[PDB]
Amino acid sequence: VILLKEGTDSSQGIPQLVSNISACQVIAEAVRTTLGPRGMDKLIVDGRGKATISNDGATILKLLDVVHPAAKTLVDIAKSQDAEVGDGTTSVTLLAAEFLKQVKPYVEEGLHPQIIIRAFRTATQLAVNKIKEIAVTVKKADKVEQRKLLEKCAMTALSSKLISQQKAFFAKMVVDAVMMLDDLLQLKMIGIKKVQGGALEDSQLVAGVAFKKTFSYAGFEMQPKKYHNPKIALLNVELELKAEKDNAEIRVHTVEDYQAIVDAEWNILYDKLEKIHHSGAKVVSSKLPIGDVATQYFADRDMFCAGRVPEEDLKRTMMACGGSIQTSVNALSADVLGRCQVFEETQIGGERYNFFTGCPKAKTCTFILRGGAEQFMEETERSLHDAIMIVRRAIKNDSVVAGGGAIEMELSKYLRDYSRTIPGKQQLLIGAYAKALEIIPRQLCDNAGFDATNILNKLRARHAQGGTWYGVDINNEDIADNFEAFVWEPAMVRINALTAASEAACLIVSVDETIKNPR
Amino acid sequence: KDQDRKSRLMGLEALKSHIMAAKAVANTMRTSLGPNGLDKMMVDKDGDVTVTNDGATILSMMDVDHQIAKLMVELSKSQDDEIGDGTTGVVVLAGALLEEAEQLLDRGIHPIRIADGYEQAARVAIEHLDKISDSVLVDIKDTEPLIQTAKTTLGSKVVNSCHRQMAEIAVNAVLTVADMERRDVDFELIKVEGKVGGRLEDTKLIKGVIVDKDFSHPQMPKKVEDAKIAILTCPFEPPKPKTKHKLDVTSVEDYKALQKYEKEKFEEMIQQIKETGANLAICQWGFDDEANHLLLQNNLPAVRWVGGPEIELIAIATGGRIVPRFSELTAEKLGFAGLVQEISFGTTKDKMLVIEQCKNSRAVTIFIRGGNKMIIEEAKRSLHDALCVIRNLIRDNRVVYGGGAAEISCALAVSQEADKCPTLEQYAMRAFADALEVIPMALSENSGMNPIQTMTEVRARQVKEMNPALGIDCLHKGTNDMKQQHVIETLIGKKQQISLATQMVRMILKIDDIRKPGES
Repeated sequence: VILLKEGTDSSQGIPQLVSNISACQVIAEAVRTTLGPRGMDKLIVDGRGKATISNDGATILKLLDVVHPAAKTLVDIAKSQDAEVGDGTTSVTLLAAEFLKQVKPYVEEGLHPQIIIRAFRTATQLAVNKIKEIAVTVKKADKVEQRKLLEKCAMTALSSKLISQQKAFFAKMVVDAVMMLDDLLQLKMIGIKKVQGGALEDSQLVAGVAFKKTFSYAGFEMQPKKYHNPKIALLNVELELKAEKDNAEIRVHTVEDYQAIVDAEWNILYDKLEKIHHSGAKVVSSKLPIGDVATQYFADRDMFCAGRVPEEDLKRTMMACGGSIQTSVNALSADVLGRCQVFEETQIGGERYNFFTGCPKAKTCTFILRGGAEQFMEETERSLHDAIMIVRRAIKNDSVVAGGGAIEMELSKYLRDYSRTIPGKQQLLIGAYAKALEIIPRQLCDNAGFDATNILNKLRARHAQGGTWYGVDINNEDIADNFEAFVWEPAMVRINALTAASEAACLIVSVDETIKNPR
Repeated sequence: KDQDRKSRLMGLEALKSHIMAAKAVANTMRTSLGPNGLDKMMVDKDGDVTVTNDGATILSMMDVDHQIAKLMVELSKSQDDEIGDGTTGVVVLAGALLEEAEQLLDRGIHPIRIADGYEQAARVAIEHLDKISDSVLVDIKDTEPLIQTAKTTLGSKVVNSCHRQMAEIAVNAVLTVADMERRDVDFELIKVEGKVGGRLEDTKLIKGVIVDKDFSHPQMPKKVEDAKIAILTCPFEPPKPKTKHKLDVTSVEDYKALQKYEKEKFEEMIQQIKETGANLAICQWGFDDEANHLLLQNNLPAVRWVGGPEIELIAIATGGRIVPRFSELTAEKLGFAGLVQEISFGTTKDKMLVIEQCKNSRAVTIFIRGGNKMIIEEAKRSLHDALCVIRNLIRDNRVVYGGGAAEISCALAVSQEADKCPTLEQYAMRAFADALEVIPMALSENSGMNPIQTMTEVRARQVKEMNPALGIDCLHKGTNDMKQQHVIETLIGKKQQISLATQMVRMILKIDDIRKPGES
């Protein structure tokens, strides 16, 4: 009759911590096979039936939203890693769940959780100091211009792909796209467009914002394509003759009235056309299509009009020119108008593409993909987003370490030899922390279809001989040096990966009970 | 959110489940492949009954809620603008690649490693097609062989009777919008239409914009030699709106007044024609019996009751402009056309508006007649294939011999290159050679012959008997060697057939998991 719980579900002690460790392995299992450039994809359907295919771990975790209390802890730390950096959320998730798996059999033996926290704090501090000593700063080294070093790092992620034959041309396209930007670099700045048909080497890079230009309507042989300082107009208005936005419907019995009805119908449209000409806007773009009648008035008044432009391309242009998108034509004025240096309409792709070159406020550019099908461009597109960040990070941070689990192996050897020198219960816990770092080089072998046993056994035995930079090659199956292969990652990013992994692992251990208030 | 009842599966069980759902689509269209393929009955959501073997129609009408099956439908959508022939053959080939891949999964081969073997073996098959290919129109422009080749593929459809007439129409249409020297053909400029009644031999090719509309008066000139085109949204008469009339009389004073506007506006709007200099008048609403009078003596043609969307179609081809109000009239907005004629079909009067440039224009539309709607609809997709074949014949003169001779010859080249690939992808190249053998094998089953017995003999003939490739006879003609039977398919259609099939197999094998929320 009278109880303390009355619907309250709570458990404490060892079974509470063990239940949380099993829940954290479910989160890591989903992003487990997505690690590596060659990792397999996933398919997530929403409640409305929309399919989503992405290999990025940060995107998958946002669509999951697991309601388990301990699962929300790793997801929140993963989102914090994606906002500050944008890569490594999979590495943080795997290391966080692997730390709990190694200490799982020790908790069932009666070991107190606070002692385990003491090991994760001590071993992490030794790993941070070891990385800073082994890190090497390579900038002007070997008297090579950064343009060539960034080129070899660009074709690294582009190697052994469908474009692997023409990748020598695409390697310079990634370098040229980054160099056009200012000291402020971000991935969402550079755009990528897909055009079906044509050879691979025909892919064009434009310093301005380009769009497909689906507009086929009237105004041919007019609207000059070369301007000096045109006023860029951004309007969502629909100028079509027959349209639902601008029209007039009036019925009467007097024939004389229909004369004023058809005239006032065009006069309402002319008032919106004259307002655009009054503001002095030269280049006039619109998201909604524009009819043939409005194009004739612009040709008579010497005005450029290009319609059917996507809104995303307008916003990338709005930031490029420095103008603003205004829905109504009455608010169009010099405040929302943009400017550009050189405008030209090219033949690229067989279809006219308009682009704004030399905008003072433009930090963005546009790269066009050319391939035989969509799968050629889609597989290449995912590789280009990673290729740009490789060029972006190498300039920002000069001190870098090798990827492919190369840095994970050196830390496992140093911490294993040091753990033997500390008498206490810390010897078994630090030793387990060293074997927990083996998950990074192991998952790269399984996702690549290789044999994880033969590679790790041959790789671990090689580090005993003193080789520091050796790691796993995702293309050929063998041990290889990732430093001479130019597989690099920033040192500060990898250091924050261990700190975020250990800090998230201590939170799950530090919780011995889950209190749920019944509602 | 909605974690309960969420589908969760992985490992080899999820891959075999995706292959099983994909083989259900391939086994469905495998029987309809070829001219002897069995038809599929279709019950529309409204209760209609349609029966056709067209592969592009089957995947469109089939609604499957399975995610992997929806990806197979998205493949045929892009192929219709490229091949249009082996659309059924790709799905059969895609199902053959996944069926052989199921055997390799039990051996422990990783799916990504399997997807690599197909891409490596695909480049060998594509390279082999260029060696065994042959040209036709190389270094010459001739319409005679272009008609004979496209006529063979059209014989399997409902156009079989008029098959000779349909081939000549597609030749002059593609040559009109595109020159054979540039070898660049735009399929969007070539339209297609249809109307019930008549026969299939009544199909006429017109260079220009064409809609079905008649003249305001029957005695108007049947052919217009001068080029003047007035495109307006209003007829020449007392003004009327563009939507609805709804005549409601008030008193007798207003009725007698309208009669004063009659005689005033009848002569005023017709004299505006001679003042501007127009001849053919195009307007949304037609003319009454009074307006046709004055147009008889001056020999001024006109078109009555023009549809709303059909107004913009004439201004694009003829180059004219739309004039919504009478104050905007002028000579610079007048259209241009070579000749405007009225062609009546048979005794029944269609009275279609025919606008021609008396030359080769950039816009052509094929207007197909026929006795049944299900025959005309099938005649539309049949001619759509001939438009795509001739498009590929002009863009690429090199062609290969169909009937299975191409898929069998590639199976021999890939099988020999397998021993040169010392790695685990060797097994993927062997399964790719056997999967190409399904297309020629499916043609033997639909023709009422032993699939295996016929297939094994043909493979021996391409080696022992003669080096050149030989095909399988589906129609039970005289003998093999389809080169004599004049069965030929385009080379680009073969390159995109195995390429689009390999791309989707690689896409399916890379998805090991599907996540959808459950209803709770």
